[PDB]
Amino acid sequence: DLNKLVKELNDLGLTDVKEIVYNPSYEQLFEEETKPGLEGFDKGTLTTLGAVAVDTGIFTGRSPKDKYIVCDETTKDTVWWNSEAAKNDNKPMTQETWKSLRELVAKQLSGKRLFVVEGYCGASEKHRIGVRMVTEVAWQAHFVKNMFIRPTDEELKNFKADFTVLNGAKCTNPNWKEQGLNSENFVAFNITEGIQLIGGTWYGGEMKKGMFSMMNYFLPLKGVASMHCSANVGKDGDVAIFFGLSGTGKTTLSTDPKRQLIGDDEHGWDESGVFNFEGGCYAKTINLSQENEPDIYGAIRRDALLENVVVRADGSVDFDDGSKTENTRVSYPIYHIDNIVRPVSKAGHATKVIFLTADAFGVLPPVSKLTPEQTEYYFLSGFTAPTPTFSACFGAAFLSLHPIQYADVLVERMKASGAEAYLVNTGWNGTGKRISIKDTRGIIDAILDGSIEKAEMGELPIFNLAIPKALPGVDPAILDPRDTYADKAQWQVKAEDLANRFVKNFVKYTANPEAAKLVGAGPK
Ligand SMILES: *SC[C@@H](O)[C@H](O)CS(=O)(=O)[O-]
Ligand SMILES: [Mn+2]
Repeated sequence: DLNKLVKELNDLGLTDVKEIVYNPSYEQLFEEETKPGLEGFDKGTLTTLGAVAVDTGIFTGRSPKDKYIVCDETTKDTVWWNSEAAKNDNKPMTQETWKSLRELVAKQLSGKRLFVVEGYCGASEKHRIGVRMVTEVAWQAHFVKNMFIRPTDEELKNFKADFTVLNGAKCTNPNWKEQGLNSENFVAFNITEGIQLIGGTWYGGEMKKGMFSMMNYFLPLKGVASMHCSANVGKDGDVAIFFGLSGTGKTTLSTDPKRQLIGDDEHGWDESGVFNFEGGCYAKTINLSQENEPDIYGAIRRDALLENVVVRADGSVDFDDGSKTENTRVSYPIYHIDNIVRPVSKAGHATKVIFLTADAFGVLPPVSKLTPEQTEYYFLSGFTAPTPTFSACFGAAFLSLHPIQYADVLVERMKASGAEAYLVNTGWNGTGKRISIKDTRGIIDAILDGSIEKAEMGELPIFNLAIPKALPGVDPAILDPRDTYADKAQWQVKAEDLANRFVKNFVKYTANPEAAKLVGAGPK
């Protein structure tokens, strides 16, 4: 089977291929990462935790300015290209420049020992993409073994590489200026050929988010939702999905001993149900505490891969040290976490969709039940905060299609399963402080158990949001945010301000005529 592999690599441009370490075991990868003689960023370091640690150099996070998608007959009219109307990272690359870069990476990966790992992006039998990653660095192969779904031996016998990632991190492009690119580095995608090239950056995330961006292209075009969310399932099979930017409490509210975790970051929703795209977790570790983060900490053992953490002379890890970067990370296969769905990360249809937001303006209700149109409007807005952040579809950096396409397919799936969407503000109110964890958990409990659907509803002005008048165990005095203000004028002025920010933010999305129709569902 290696012969067929070498041939396929040869067809991509790689020549003089030496030994290929094909789908190595975790034990083999561990030894490869720590063998004597490794130089540069290839080198893994042994830690007191039994987990290997590596560094990534210059790039310790994604490089959106270096992201490109090839402009061709397939993508011309389908990709949500960057434009003056709405700036984004989908920058067009000519076929000529792509050819030059593919040849450059193929040359970088020629004449040497290679690691090749095959895995699936998507737990769905019908919508998964078979990913093959080729690298000259063992730990990069380990990252892919962790983050994508690990095929069974039977599945590998019939494995089809729908997308190939050629990782040429050691390679940089000195022709960039003349080619009109951003820098000597590049993270490029050719949708027609099914290839992602990585040059110059060693950040692990480029591999994970590259395929996420590709799932975000292929799935919605086939009517399958592609989402940046977490998802869990209850004892009775009830599925809920949670959306929310950093600081909204997504991780905590998605954690429940009574519910199994489907996934924490990337999911699809097809005719059968909700499925994780990934086979592992890529978690932030800065200031990580065993007491504060027991689950993540316990997963950091052999087979986890630490990235950019400070490792002392004795092998101990100083998780509080952000000297290399504040974005320290660790990746690990999902089974390093206990309360998860097994042996495949998927379940049935979602019936509860929760949009979390931390409103620093103290205007939005702790919980609102949205209409279908509002669900699309607030999904496109992706608001959280007072300094506001608006990230379309809670994942602007990975949107290969227009935000409205993700919103439309999400609502179509919701309509088919009778799902309801709720906007939950885990942020502030008239008290000047954030809502209590007791009240937010009570709110999430009422959404999951359906009691919110039995509540009498009122309506908040300006945003025209349906709000419950009472929920089991939740303080009724906070449900209408106006009630937490002694002077309802403070609310009024801040609401008009926040409303204005939503309306101004939305203009750029109106460049798409379908999204333009949603203005009426937004605040007035
Ligand atoms: S960036 C790729 C480039 O460094 C290339 O591998 C150099 S060569 O092997 O001398 O052609
Ligand atoms: Mn993410």
